[PDB]
Amino acid sequence: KPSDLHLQTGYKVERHMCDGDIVIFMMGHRVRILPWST
Amino acid sequence: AGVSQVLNRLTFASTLSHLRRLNSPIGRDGKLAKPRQLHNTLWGMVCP
Amino acid sequence: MIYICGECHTENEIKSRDPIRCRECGYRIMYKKRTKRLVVFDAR
Amino acid sequence: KNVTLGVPRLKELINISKKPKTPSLTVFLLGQSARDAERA
Amino acid sequence: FSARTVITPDPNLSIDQVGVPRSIA
Amino acid sequence: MNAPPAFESFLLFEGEKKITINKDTKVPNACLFTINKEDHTLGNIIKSQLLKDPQVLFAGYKVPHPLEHKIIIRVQTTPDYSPQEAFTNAITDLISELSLLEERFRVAIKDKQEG
Amino acid sequence: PYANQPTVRITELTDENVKFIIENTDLAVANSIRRVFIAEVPIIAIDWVQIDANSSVLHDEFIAHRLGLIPLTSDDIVDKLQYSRDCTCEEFCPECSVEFTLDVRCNEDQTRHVTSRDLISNSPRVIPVTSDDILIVKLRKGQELRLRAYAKKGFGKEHAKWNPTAGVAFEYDPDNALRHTVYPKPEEWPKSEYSELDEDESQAPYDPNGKPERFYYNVESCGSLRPETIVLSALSGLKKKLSDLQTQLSHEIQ
Amino acid sequence: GIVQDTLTAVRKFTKRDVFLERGEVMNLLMFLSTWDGKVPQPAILKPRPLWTGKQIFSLIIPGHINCIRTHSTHPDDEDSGPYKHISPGDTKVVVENGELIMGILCKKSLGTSAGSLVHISYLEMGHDITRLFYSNIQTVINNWLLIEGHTIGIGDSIADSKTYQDIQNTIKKAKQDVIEVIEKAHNNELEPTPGNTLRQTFENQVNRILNDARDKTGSSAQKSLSEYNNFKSMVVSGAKGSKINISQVIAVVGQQNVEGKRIPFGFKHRTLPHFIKDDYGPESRGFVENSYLAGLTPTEFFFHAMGGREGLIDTAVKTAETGYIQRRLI
Amino acid sequence: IYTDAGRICRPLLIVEKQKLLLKKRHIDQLKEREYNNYSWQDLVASGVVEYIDTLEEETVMLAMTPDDLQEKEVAYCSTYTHCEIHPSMILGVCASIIPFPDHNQSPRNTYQSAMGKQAMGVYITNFHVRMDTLAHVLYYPQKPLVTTRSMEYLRFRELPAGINSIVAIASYTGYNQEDSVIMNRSAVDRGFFRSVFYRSYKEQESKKGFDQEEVFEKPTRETCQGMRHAIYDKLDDDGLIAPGVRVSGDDVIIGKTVTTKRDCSTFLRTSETGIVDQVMVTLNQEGYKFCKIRVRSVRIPQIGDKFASRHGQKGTCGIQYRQEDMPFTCEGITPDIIINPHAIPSRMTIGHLIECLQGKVSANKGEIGDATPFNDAVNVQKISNLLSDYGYHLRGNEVLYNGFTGRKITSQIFIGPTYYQRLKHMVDDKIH
Amino acid sequence: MLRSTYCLLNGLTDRDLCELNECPLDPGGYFIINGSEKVLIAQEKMATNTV
Amino acid sequence: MIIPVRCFTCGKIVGNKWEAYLGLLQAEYTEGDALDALGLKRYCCRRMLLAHVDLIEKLLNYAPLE
Amino acid sequence: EITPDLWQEACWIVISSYFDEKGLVRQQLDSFDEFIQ
Ligand SMILES: [Zn+2]
Ligand SMILES: [Zn+2]
Repeated sequence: KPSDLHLQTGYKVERHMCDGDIVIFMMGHRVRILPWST
Repeated sequence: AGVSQVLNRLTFASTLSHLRRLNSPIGRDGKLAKPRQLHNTLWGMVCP
Repeated sequence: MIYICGECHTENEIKSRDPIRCRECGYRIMYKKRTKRLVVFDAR
Repeated sequence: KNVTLGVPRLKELINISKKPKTPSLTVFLLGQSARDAERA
Repeated sequence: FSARTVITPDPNLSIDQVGVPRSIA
Repeated sequence: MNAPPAFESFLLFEGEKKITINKDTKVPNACLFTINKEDHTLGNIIKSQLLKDPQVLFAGYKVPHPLEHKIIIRVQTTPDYSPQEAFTNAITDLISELSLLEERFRVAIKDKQEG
Repeated sequence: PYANQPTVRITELTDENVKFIIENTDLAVANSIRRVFIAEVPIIAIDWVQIDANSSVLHDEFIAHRLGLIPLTSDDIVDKLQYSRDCTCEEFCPECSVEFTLDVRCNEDQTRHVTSRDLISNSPRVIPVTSDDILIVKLRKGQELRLRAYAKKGFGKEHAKWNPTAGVAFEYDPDNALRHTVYPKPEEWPKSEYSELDEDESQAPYDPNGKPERFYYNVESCGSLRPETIVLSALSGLKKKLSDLQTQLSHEIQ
Repeated sequence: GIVQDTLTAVRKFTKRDVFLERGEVMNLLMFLSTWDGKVPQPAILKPRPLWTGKQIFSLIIPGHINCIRTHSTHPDDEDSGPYKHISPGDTKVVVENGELIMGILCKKSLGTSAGSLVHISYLEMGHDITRLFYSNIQTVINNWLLIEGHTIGIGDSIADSKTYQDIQNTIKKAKQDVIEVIEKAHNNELEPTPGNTLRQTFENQVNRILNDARDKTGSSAQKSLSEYNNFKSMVVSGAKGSKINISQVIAVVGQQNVEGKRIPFGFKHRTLPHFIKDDYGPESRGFVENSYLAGLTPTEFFFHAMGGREGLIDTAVKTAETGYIQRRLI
Repeated sequence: IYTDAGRICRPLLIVEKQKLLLKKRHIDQLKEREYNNYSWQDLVASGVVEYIDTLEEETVMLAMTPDDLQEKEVAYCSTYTHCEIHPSMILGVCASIIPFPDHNQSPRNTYQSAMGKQAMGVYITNFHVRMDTLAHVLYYPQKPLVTTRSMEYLRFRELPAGINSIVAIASYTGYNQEDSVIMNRSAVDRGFFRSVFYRSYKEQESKKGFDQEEVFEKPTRETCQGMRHAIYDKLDDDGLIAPGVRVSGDDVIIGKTVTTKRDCSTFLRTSETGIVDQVMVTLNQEGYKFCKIRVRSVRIPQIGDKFASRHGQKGTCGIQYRQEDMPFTCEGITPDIIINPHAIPSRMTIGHLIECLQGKVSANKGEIGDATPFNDAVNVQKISNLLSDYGYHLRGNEVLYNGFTGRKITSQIFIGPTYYQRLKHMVDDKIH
Repeated sequence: MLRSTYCLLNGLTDRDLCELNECPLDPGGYFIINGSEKVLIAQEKMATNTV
Repeated sequence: MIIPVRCFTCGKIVGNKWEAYLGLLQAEYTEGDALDALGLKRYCCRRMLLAHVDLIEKLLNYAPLE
Repeated sequence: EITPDLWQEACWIVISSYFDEKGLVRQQLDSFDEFIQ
């Protein structure tokens, strides 16, 4: 989509979970992305 | 049901241990006894 | 398409619309003759 | 005396089972019956 | 809603963090 | 999958600088050198050489997380000496020691082979 | 404030072993030397396998893995090869890699040991350490193994197949004069081979003004790199890591 | 979360002998997140600058907490006599002004409890402050344990010949005492204690003798654990295992019970075909008189499997009943 | 008197009066069991071994050992009528793997009995022709260095399931917290606990109805296409993939079209990036075309994979340090596994420490140690007095150095070779 | 049932068990039913004919 | 299946000592002497030959596919 | 004559001879042979 990629205020971009996101497994944690598979 | 299970082929010991397996039923006779316990009479004849 | 008889190991050209059956052996189990598309391993 | 405790007693309390397995009754003696064992 | 991965220990995280693989993320 | 290629424990990616210096603000004359793609090999010798300077009041290093490949070295000197110079002199004196060690080992070899 | 002046005394030098002693150096320098022996001496090892025929009983990655662990005599070529990421050739070239081939087929009726003497190399100086042979696979009549391989340069920090040592013994202060280890009962403990104690004494008397000096090494070799060359390349590689760090730092201060 | 990993270690870190050097201390201060950049003055300036475990811990402790716990092995005859504020064994904890003055920490002082320095921290200092206090304990202790190391091996499970003779004689006394009780019963000199039976009288008397034997062996073993022993390290900080586990590892596994009673007569009048009919001795009915280091004889092994399957069944039934009760309440 | 079917029984030596009937000549004739035709049945038929069942077993008076039980002493019983052959024949197949099981607590013998059925290994010798779904094959299995005598008959020296690790019981960096272990990354690069994972996919070319015949054919952009999905280019023209191609996630294996043709092609089970191992083509009972395709995936131990000892507690791998980060010995012996000390006490597995001690003696002596349960010719004192002959601390401790800073560790670490199993679980099976 | 008296693998030596691509260590004692290998678990029950 | 190159712990090549180990065991040397004769000193390396099960010798009994 | 101290090897010759003849799935096989015969 070379045409659709422009953003202006009010849009909801659905990004990828990154460092600092808050998830829950009922207590909640801050995501930190680590390099292996667990 | 529960007779005729698929043979377990993860290890050789898993296989050999599947072909020497017993099955105490939990039907009416499992309702009257203590079938989950190790009885004195299992000595030498079932693995404790 | 060359398949390989699983009993006498002779390769034979079984193209589809033909039952799987080894010529001169009549065995009904055939293996598919490893590809020639080259695949690279890192020796790790 | 043998009283039920732990989880079976906890669930016969959480329920109001009118037939507890061991419905005991602790009795305290008031007069001279309390010190003297024969009147007890 | 993740791929139910294993949980291993990590004493270098703060007790309020979770370490998430780059494939779950 | 999520397996980091084995070469990214020692190979800088674009824009990593291999070293950054942050002045530590809790105390005077303290710096915090973050070195990318290093481990205890290069951290521990620099620390133990800094701890040899009489004008270094604190030298320490840490690998923040073992799965990330970087160290932090905190230095704190006396006011008439900056931690940048203490770091530089540590590296220079390590280089000098290993040069000496290399030539001493060449001579010891060439004598053991009864040259 | 300055550099210490270490001294080396070599106790033993064979084709597979250097026993030496470093004196008057920090424990951290001696441990970083040990650490570089293991993990940052470049070596040549097969890192790209392509199997053109494999009828063996071991799958293709089994064989590629075994081939990665055959030590190739990289005595004087590792300083001349390039890391494949430094070289300009597309995938491989005679500047960054060495090409091996294997082409074995069992026609007889006895099992055919495909050993490392069957890995033939295009460059006559880096070869498997065959100068018995390392068994790659065993074949049966009618089975084949035909592959191409490329050996590149790396170090044991990347993969253990580039680790040239096969066991670095390192030890300081044999008779415990520094109490870096506290023995619950000091007499149950076997005396180190470097002790200077008599047979009745079990532990040197505590040294309060002492620091670890005199580190004893024993660097064995996996055959690939001639153990004194392991040590010289470790010293040069440590010094080069430090000097490159010094350049980056001298550039960051200004 | 303060798991066994950094509870045994914090009991060893805060002992009175932990003198850290300058490089070790700087290494540890790299892992304090709440450190103000100031290196404390050494406890020992001359001859060698030499910090202490309690100094670096008092650097971990947040704010200006005040607390007075009492380490697990505190002699109770100490508070009365002299040395009450001196404590020769370093068993009284006094965190005064945010600063460990004396006393070895453990889980009694660092768990969550009444007192429990972490609790007083949560109450007084806050709630993120105690998060930092947890994580700091963990990191600086993990790294000091890189310097110090902890292990468990054989020889931790082995006791000196004095304690072996003590435990063997305790067991032999229990044997001959059950033997004389059995001879009483067999000659009718046993009179039923008021209320239950003569069989239950005999049963209670024997179970009493044998449980006293097991507990005396367990105590006489744990009293011989050296300070250099790592099972003592495990237990006195309450970090891992119970002292009964170590008792069985070192002293005696003891009497095995199936449904509260000794091993049942499962053949006709005997517990196994190896015993004589009507054998009430301790060997016959399930008394394992070997530790796990000496190993169980073939019948002890079986009685132990019998009596340890009850644990496996009790576990499952308890988890089921407990989940039920919890859901009903909730 | 019973001649029923289903009475479980077991053989027992006969003791006439107080002497075994098994004389020395029966043993001399059984030693030469080949080229003699003297077998078990010539021992049964000689009236020297009996089969006793569970209710005939209540009239008998067993002895455990001849050497002790029927010797004159202060009399306990002097009317013994049978004798145990060996008291360790009371254990099953999966509990005959546990070494020194009379030193563990029975919950641990039960846990291990359950986990000896999950250890990978070689499961059968002809796995090269068997297209099971889900086979797991270790690269380099090893027979145990401390082994039961009841394992000679379970064929556990020939299809063994595990590798003798060097295990240090030490708190190293906290990544072995409760049951986790720290693995050597260099050992893992050298082949340690590597595994192969095979999966078979079958599909048949059923022509059930008159129309709507399923057929194997390369779909992609051939002719009369339907709902062709992601990728269909590795198939050969017969719609089957060929052995030796690398298949990735959501990649097509069998090109089946159910005829204006719909596609019902077979894809890999939600990602794994294996290599197609074997493609066999045949006909089922109905005479329809039938195809089984086995793909192969190598599995190198990772941060999630679960490993367990023979003494019943299993743990993930917390972290993997390379060889230079591991605590070394004054010989350069870095452990393969570092396990947590605070696991051992709570589980009564002294058998784990005795297995390490006996395994150290066996690796140095050049033997393979006897962990048979009720031995009495194997103490811990006898193992220690042999370990102190190869120049080690008699209790298996060893001065380890810190791999990060090079400094000795103040307390001596307990290290030695223990047989470890790679449990079938791992983590490649959850992230796909 | 495999390797029972009526199987084709009953007395075969370990060589001719390998010429059929069968493992000489495979214990037998299972059925090959529609490709699957089935084990008949031994079901225990109360003894008949006794009071 | 087949002898590993490279002792797992230390990295010393044991993969050319299997046929020598077998040849020295059939010439009646105890295993502790066969392992000292191949120069395997550390017990980490001696368990690589001591505890190896040669399964490629049993997989070479099944005839190849071709 | 009797076996006094050679027991622990006599013990295991008698067990080896058991498992040489029977094996470990002997109950399965003997049961099916009885059925089918
Ligand atoms: Zn033919
Ligand atoms: Zn080794």
